[PDB]
Amino acid sequence: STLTFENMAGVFMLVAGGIVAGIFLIFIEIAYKR
Amino acid sequence: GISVMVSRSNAFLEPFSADVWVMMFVMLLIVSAVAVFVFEYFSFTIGKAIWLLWGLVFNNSVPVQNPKGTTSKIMVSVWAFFAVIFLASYTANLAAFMIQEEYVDQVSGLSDKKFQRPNDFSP
Repeated sequence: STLTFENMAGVFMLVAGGIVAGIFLIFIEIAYKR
Repeated sequence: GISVMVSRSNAFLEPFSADVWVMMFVMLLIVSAVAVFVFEYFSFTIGKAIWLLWGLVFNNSVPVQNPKGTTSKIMVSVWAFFAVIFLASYTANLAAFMIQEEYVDQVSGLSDKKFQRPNDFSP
């Protein structure tokens, strides 16, 4: 004797976390619409 | 002993490695499926919506449509700043390899083929 996922590994969880959190806000718009 | 004296000499994937390039390939399928799935519920898509979400990866001023929706474009805003931090990381490591630059050299010793080849080896 070239990094790794590192910070991106938690980004995908944030990316995936946004997807599941997306459906949370979907009904919020529906809630005010009704 | 005995040595040889010489002068001094005068690859996009060479920085980093092949490990990185097998990741965003997943994001290509994932981001494409996410936009259609959200749009499918409320009810473009493959024809046009694929242009914007892949186009977001590159900070370019191409004139493209902006999909509407009070919550439809909320996640893409979250998806938006992933690229800038990615590209800033994707360019910072490049300068490190210039710090880690090696010397290519030409020969390895008296036993090298170049020394052992009088002719038939270019000039």
